[PDB]
Amino acid sequence: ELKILEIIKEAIELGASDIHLTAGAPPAVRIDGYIKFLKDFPRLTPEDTQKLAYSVMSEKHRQKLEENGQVDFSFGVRGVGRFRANVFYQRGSVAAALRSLPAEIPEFKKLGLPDKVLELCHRKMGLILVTGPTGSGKSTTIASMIDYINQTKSYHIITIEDPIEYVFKHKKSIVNQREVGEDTKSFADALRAALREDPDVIFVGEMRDLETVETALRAAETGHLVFGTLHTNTAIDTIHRIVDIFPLNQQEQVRIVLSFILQGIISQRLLPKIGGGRVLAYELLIPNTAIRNLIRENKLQQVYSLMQMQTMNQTLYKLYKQGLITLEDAMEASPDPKELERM
Amino acid sequence: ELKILEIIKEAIELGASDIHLTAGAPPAVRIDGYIKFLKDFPRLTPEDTQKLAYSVMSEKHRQKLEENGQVDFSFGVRGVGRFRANVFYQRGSVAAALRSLPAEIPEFKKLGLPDKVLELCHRKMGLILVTGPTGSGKSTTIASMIDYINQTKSYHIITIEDPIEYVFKHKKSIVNQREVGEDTKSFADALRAALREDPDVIFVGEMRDLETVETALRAAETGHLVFGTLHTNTAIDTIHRIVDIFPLNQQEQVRIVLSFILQGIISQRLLPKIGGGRVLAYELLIPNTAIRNLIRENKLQQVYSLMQMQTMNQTLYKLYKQGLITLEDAMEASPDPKELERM
Amino acid sequence: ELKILEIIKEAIELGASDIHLTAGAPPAVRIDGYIKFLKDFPRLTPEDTQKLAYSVMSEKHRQKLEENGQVDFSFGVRGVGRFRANVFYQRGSVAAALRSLPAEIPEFKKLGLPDKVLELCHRKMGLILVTGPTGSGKSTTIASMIDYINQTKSYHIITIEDPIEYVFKHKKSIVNQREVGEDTKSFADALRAALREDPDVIFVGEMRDLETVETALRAAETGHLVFGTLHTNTAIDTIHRIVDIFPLNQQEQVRIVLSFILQGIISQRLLPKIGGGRVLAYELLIPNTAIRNLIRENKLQQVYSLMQMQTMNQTLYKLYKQGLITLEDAMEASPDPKELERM
Ligand SMILES: Nc1ncnc2c1ncn2[C@@H]1O[C@H](COP(=O)(O)OP(=O)(O)OP(=O)(O)O)[C@@H](O)[C@H]1O
Ligand SMILES: Nc1ncnc2c1ncn2[C@@H]1O[C@H](COP(=O)(O)OP(=O)(O)OP(=O)(O)O)[C@@H](O)[C@H]1O
Ligand SMILES: Nc1ncnc2c1ncn2[C@@H]1O[C@H](COP(=O)(O)OP(=O)(O)OP(=O)(O)O)[C@@H](O)[C@H]1O
Repeated sequence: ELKILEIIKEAIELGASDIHLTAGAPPAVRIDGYIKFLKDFPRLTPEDTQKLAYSVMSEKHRQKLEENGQVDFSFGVRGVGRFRANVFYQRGSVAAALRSLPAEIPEFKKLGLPDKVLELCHRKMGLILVTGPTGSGKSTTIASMIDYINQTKSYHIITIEDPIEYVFKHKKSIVNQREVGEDTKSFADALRAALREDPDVIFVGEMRDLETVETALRAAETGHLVFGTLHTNTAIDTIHRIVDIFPLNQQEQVRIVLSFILQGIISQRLLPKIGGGRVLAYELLIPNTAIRNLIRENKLQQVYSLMQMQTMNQTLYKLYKQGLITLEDAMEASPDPKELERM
Repeated sequence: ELKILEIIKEAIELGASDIHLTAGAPPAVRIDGYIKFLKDFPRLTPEDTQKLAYSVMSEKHRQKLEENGQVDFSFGVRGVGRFRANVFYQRGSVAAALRSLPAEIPEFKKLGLPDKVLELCHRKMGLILVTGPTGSGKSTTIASMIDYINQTKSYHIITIEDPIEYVFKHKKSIVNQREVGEDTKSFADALRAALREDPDVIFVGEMRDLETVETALRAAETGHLVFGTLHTNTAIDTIHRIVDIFPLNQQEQVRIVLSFILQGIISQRLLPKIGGGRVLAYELLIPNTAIRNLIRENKLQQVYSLMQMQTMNQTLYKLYKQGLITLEDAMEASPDPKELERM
Repeated sequence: ELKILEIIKEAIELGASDIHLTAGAPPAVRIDGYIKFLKDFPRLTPEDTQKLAYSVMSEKHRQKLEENGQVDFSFGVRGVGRFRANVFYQRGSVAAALRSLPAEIPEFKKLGLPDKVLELCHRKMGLILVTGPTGSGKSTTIASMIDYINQTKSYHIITIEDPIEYVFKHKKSIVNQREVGEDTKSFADALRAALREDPDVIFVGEMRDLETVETALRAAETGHLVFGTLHTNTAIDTIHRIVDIFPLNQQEQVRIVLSFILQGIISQRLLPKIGGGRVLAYELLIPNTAIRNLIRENKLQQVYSLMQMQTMNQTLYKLYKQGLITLEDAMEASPDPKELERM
């Protein structure tokens, strides 16, 4: 009956994205974004959601769920795959939200980016930034690139994540992934340890604290290729942001350094497609002879004009002329309506 | 005799709003706002108000009432309903103030708002703000809306409250309610956990600390519909307030963000009615094509002029022309007498 | 089989720079900068990388790897040499990165610097600064100089390092090396203890905190010859930097003091050579009668012009006219292209 391992069975069996456990109701499941209660077998759950949750939690997690009202952790079931779990107290009673963790890195062509992007993965050092709002394929793009390196280079890759989304098998290189909160205390002191761990590639899950970006740039300018993720929407947004989070006492020297070490920037958005509904739009900036200097001279508004690698709106039109994204979709995604409509 | 469970019996039997326990007197009761001592059965209470209070308190509550001079907690009696209890030391002796907690969410038509409000509950993401002073129906309006969603959408609703006023049954969706101080340490780290708990709707009981509003806006602009409650009196008050509690280093960018994500604002006041005495007045602002831009350009005084959804005074006149609220009632409730009197 | 001591055997046997231990894969090895998995003997490693790592760790290290997710430590195997080890948690599982520590200080002529440098090692007191980015031979140059003193002077040398790179045998003098994190708590309170330890020569591994540079300069101006290492690229960079990290309340008095006590500055870069690939370029400034005063009068841009000891670009041309470093190599290494190309 009420066995967590069997609840999971039925969830993937129905292609569920999430499962939810709360007292009053039977086990719930999110399918296509709709919550459905799998009455199938299990009946309305007693306060012994606590019993189910526990059958999955470590001892330092159960400790934690007491010290504070919630835990965020991952667990693996050999049968199927891996799962992210947030357990918490609801109405004096125990509640849980399990998520499915991706079991397979997509092929690069599957994504939507051009092959001009893959050229970044061959650069010897510098910063590769993939940005965009939560749910625009940032983690996917990175995983595709890190695994592309993994297939082709004899490197030592190190990733610092929150949480570990996709997982890597050893191939031509040797991959180590560290989860903040489980393997290490912080992005920062993990990235600091990373400098002494002989890595070829370093991947910061997120760069939200300044101290991290400060270590992230240090690494980049010291022989490493570093992958980083922001939440910005354009490329100019990105460069402006990481600069304008430093004290303006040598914020100009950030612009100098970034301009040497910034290797490429990809900003992503997932718009609805006409087939299966899933299409990626993007801004792409791989700096060259000219671009490099404009950033040093902080002439960023004039940078946009040289961009013919490809501006965000150009990606929108290209996706429209072929016939995938609609006009208003192409318009609501657009940073500036004025550049389009002209198309 | 002196049995807490029986005292409660007699209180609802007389339709009491509160019951009060203190040493010198017999158990007291608030009926229609007047304190009456139910001599009925129980006699003048000994210092063993402590005995009664305890028969209702958890162990971490009795601990707390020692560590500090008071506790605030909720407890449920299957017989009738749920009760909020504040226990504290009076004159070296134990005292208690129990409140009745609402056992049934009202129908939306019962309230007083138009059906234009219910359209908010269908919005995919953004901020729904219900404001007003304590005792203007904020919690009621929200409960009516969250339960309306609950009846019609297959969502996962999460509320973070202080305390949990109304309680929800699972219906078409799956509802989780977390009480700050019992299930979680803070609004903020509960709202932070909320982001990882796969919710469709998030409800912040109160947004008094900036850090909360900062997370609340983040959630809103990241795919969630978020319900929030202030203490402001007008809609312009509201927008001005949440903006002017951010450091003015990017306080202008709050105005930009709010204008994209602010879905509707309802400000409420409960004026005396001629029948049973209970009528709601309100200001309603659902932004559209034009309004959106005025807020970005911080032209808020000119926003008022476009409002014909409905200004606070228009609600007052409408309630008067029909014959419910008196002239001075309509005047003392009014933000500006000058707009009315002209009616 | 799986014996750490034997894994090491095979690594030096193949002339490895690093060895890497992680669960999924067999023991890895970096040869010529390429990761190769030595399937030779050991098979795919179980989570009992933990077993191997432990056979090398002290008790306060194994404690540490628990308190925090990683340790950085050194260990010695009589058979071959010494090894730097960073152990850390990867995917809930134990991972390790061992480095080879240099077993023999090079002859000074082997380096690339002129004999004008060795004259510094005979100075009675002052500051000798070797600078450059990680991997430009800073530690080598110092070790060559300290050991040169060791062979010829009856001194008491003290070094404070992070970690102890090269190790010294007692010769004509008596050498003491202290590792920050193992023998002492900090560079600073080690340098502070150094003042009371009767040393002739003091060597600060790194001078990143101001408090250190403040003690480092104190020592210099108090009878000691002090060796220090920065990350700057030019000599003017160096002097400007250490000055501009003091509060400008008496930052001018730093310029006065530095100008008395700065004995020499060497800034290094390792460019690719045509033979074995390994050649050193450098900027050299040994102040004299005139130079001393220019620094007091902060006329540093005019200092460059008097430099005919030798400017960075002059070193580049000299290495090119002989035929070692290529034009673009000489150009990309150059601080200013404009000075060269004229050659
Ligand atoms: N380029 C793409 N085209 C179509 N679908 C994609 C693409 N990238 C990702 N997806 C899908 O969309 C969902 C969200 O992707 P992903 O998690 O990579 O984005 P993200 O939220 O920016 O990353 P993160 O996990 O760091 O927040 C996933 O289920 C993924 O399979
Ligand atoms: N629209 C309304 N019309 C008439 N009576 C109402 C209305 N809304 C609430 N009431 C009644 O008035 C009292 C106060 O309502 P409520 O507690 O919702 O207001 P509030 O104090 O603003 O909310 P909160 O509990 O967050 O302070 C309740 O007893 C409720 O039944
Ligand atoms: N002058 C030189 N010429 C050729 N090779 C050198 C020279 N100096 C050092 N090397 C080699 O280059 C590598 C890096 O040298 P070293 O570690 O001294 O530089 P560094 O990184 O500046 O010092 P540190 O250990 O303080 O970071 C070593 O393997 C060393 O053998």
